[PDB]
Amino acid sequence: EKEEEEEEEENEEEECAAYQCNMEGCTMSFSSEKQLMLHKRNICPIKGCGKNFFSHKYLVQHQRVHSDDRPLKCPWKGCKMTFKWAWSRTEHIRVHTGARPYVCAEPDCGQTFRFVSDFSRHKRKTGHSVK
Amino acid sequence: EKEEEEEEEENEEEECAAYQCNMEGCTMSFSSEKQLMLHKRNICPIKGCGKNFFSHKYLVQHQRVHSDDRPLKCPWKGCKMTFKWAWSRTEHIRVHTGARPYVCAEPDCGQTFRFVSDFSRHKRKTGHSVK
DNA sequence: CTTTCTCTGTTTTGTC
DNA sequence: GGACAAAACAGAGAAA
DNA sequence: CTTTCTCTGTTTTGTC
DNA sequence: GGACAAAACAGAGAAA
Ligand SMILES: [Zn+2]
Ligand SMILES: [Zn+2]
Ligand SMILES: [Zn+2]
Ligand SMILES: [Zn+2]
Ligand SMILES: [Zn+2]
Ligand SMILES: [Zn+2]
Ligand SMILES: [Zn+2]
Ligand SMILES: [Zn+2]
Repeated sequence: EKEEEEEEEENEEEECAAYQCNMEGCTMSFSSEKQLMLHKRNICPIKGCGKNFFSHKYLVQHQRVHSDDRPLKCPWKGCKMTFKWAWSRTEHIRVHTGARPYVCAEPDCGQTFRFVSDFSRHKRKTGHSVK
Repeated sequence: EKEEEEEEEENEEEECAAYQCNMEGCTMSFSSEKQLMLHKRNICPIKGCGKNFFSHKYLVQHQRVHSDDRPLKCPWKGCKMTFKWAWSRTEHIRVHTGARPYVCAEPDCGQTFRFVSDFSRHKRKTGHSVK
């Protein structure tokens, strides 16, 4: 009874693998009943992933980590950098412009930061600009 | 009512965050009720991960991807390579030895392979040594 | 340990 | 209040 | 598209 | 048959 697939039928009810999803405008189809069952409950079925997600709409957006293509480009002349995610692009451009948009509001401290993660870390460590 | 933490008490029942796990010999403690609740049901609570797992015992072994340390070493003289996982080390050593342990059993084909993933792919594409 | 920078799951903001 | 999509955050974490 | 090689969640194997 | 840990697999996927 144990085999590679669920194409040969068991004594159950109307089987032939599975395909399409719905979930209010989900236009994507897994190639298995187990895969679409996971997709339906906000889990990435791709082998090796298996991540839970809060939003079903993001589960579709998540799939780009599994694709090898990088649509977003850096617009600076000699710069070949590419991205899958908009935020990476936004912060990367600062490397060219030199900008340091984040400014600690705590009055003693006057530190500026280029990237938000450095800014979040400064506040988490010092307690500046917090509460 | 919405805040950073669950240290200030609500009107519920015996609260003060959470800590230790059990699950038959799980000697690891999350620093939150939400984190340990996820751990208990085979989900990695670390932020950005959120992967489901089949075995609870592996959930502990999984945590090494989040640590930056690489205990396993390559024993060849000038080779600085290091690993977190035993299988990576085993297959990597073949680069030095030259070995090609995988041999297609299909009679016409006589192809050898160094790494198991190349061997699995050959069989999946050709249907050699399958069924 | 540091600094610099990218990745990505969730939260916040902006427009209707 | 509600969509819903765009942007931003807040970590994780790779590289030097 | 290719080849070469590493990562890691699950399965298989080996020892008791 | 059952532990349980060690090894191996089977993809994914990064690099050239
Ligand atoms: Zn869907
Ligand atoms: Zn995924
Ligand atoms: Zn650039
Ligand atoms: Zn400050
Ligand atoms: Zn546990
Ligand atoms: Zn994890
Ligand atoms: Zn080596
Ligand atoms: Zn073959």
